[PDB]
Amino acid sequence: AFVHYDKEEASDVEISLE
Amino acid sequence: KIEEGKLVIWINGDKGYNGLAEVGKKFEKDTGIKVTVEHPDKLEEKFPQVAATGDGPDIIFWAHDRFGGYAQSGLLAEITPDKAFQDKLYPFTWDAVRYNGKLIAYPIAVEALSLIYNKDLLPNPPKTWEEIPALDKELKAKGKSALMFNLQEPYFTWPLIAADGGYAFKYENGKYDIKDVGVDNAGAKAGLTFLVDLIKNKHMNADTDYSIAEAAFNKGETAMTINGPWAWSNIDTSKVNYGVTVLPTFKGQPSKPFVGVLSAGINAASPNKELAKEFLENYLLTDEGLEAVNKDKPLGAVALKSYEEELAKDPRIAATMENAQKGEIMPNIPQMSAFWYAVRTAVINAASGRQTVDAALAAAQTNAAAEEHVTCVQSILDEFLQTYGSLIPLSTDEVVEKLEDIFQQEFSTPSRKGLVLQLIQSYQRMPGNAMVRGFRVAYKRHVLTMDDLGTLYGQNWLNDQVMNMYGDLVMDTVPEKVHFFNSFFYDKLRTKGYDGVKRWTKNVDIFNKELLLIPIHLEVHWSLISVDVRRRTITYFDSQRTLNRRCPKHIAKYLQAEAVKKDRLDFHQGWKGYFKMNVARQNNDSDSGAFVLQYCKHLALSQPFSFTQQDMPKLRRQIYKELCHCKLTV
Ligand SMILES: OC[C@H]1O[C@H](O[C@H]2[C@H](O)[C@@H](O)[C@@H](O[C@H]3[C@H](O)[C@@H](O)[C@@H](O[C@H]4[C@H](O)[C@@H](O)[C@@H](O)O[C@@H]4CO)O[C@@H]3CO)O[C@@H]2CO)[C@H](O)[C@@H](O)[C@@H]1O
Ligand code: NA
Repeated sequence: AFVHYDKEEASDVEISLE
Repeated sequence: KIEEGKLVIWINGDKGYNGLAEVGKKFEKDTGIKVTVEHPDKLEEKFPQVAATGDGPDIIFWAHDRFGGYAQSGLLAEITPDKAFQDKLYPFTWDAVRYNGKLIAYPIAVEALSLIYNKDLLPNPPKTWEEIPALDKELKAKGKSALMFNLQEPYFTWPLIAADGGYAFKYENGKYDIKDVGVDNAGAKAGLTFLVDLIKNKHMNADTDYSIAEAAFNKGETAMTINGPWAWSNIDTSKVNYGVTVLPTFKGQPSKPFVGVLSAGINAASPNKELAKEFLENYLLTDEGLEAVNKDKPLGAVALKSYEEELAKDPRIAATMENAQKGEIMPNIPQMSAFWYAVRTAVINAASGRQTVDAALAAAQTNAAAEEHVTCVQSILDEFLQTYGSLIPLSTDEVVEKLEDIFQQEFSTPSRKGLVLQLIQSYQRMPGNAMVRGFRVAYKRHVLTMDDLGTLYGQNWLNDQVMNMYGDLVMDTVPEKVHFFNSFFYDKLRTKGYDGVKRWTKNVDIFNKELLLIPIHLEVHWSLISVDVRRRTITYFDSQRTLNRRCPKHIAKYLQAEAVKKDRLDFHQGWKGYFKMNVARQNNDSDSGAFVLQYCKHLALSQPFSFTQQDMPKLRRQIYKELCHCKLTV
């Protein structure tokens, strides 16, 4: 499970811990 | 650095340092200023290395030949005495301390080797070198030897070399020609061959040093020796009744001893320059002060005319001056040091049988005339290899700046910086100058060899050992706020859950820390996890802007489990995951480990900082250096 991010978002990206 | 209000002096151990200390005590009784007198071994080599950085002594004592090298490097401050004071000393002593028109030290006294003999064994001592062998057969029969003297320093063996025409630098039309060197002409060959013949005839021992010879002569076990005025006091105390006489003549020509002028220079980084002026001019260079030093261990022919005229009536001083006139005064040019080194090796090897006379002098000939800048670059890169093990972390600008310091010339103009680069490249191309065999770095349990430091070169993949030690350095830089898990943690936690790492933190309560750093090594790519304990956030850093979704989930399960098993349930909840945005991003596939280490460093230190893929060659060098220092770069 990997995800590439094309651009640089403004603030950090919140992600799931569950 | 150098303390203000105190004078600190360096002078060699064979001089009257206790006698000088009496002079310093009077200085302290009349001015309240403590005066410390030290005699470090190898002080002449030390003074450059420390005076460059501001440390070192206020006053430096040595024969004048060294001071050229110091003035060349801006280490000596200019002497400014009255014309009245300058008249007090013999002019040709001020000559010895003048480098390119400036005065760089105060002259003190004049030194020359003479022949010291035991009057009772040898009432009439030989006038020529050539008759000594038979004399030694005559005395060895009686049970004792003919001659013994220091064969480990070339100052003692030089007069024989120079007798039949050996010399250091041709002195024609006012200047010294440093390309014209006389250490392998047939006169010098003649002198040294006679010497080594004495070694092969068992008339002298090749291992004799200063201490051995002094004990031999003062115990009455040998009838002759060669030394300067400083020796005389220790013979006054011995069994021996001795005289001081002209050195023997080799091939009908006088032995030419190199004549030194004991000189007191002043450190240019000294905050006490005026104090040293007062001490040298009005306490040391008086009849009284020179008397003190002379009584501990004699100075010889002092520069102060008034006291010299009172000492000159001494037959021993007269003998030393005779030998001085027949010799040649030492140069004071910076090449003199390189000359002395070259000869020391040549004599030692020739008498030890490891080299011929012709080959040892062949070596010394080339070294004494070697280009100064080339030998300096050689020394700089050799020291760098001893310190860091390789030239991987070497910056060309670094070498350029060191040379600018040493020779007080520019080196950054293109024509010159290019010559420095070419010299560096030639050094690198020689064998053995690539890396140090068995080079090691040891920080706590960690150990790095050159196989580990090598992964920082170019675009190599950093290995586990480098990463883990550098993490421990980051943690120990702020250890009450940071804890660092090594790379093996994650693979265990991923495979066997909390039970595979349940004993990881031995006694560490991670929940009293502010930041936990966890590298993530998958195949060849390095990532990073950053836990802000206070804000209860798990955050994933990837230099390729790719999230590993399962990694922070593993970390979160671990953190809750640790809060349970450590009775820290106030940290059990609230955790949120984040994928870090707005950090550096690699374009190749091979700098990932370095990105991660820099991330860690500037998370821990919390200082304004940015870097990029294009900063990686610099930072790789920096990481290498920090590792060898076992200290980060603030
Ligand atoms: O690595 C080899 C040795 O290196 C060091 O010795 C060096 C010195 O640093 C150099 O300066 C030079 O020494 C000269 C010296 O400059 C010169 O004055 C004269 O020394 C006399 C001196 O006039 C007198 O005052 C008294 O002290 O006796 C001295 C004789 O020993 O001659 C010196 C050379 O004989 O070269 C030497 C190398 O030969 C370092 O000191 C050593 O420990 C080291 O082994
Ligand atoms: Na002494």
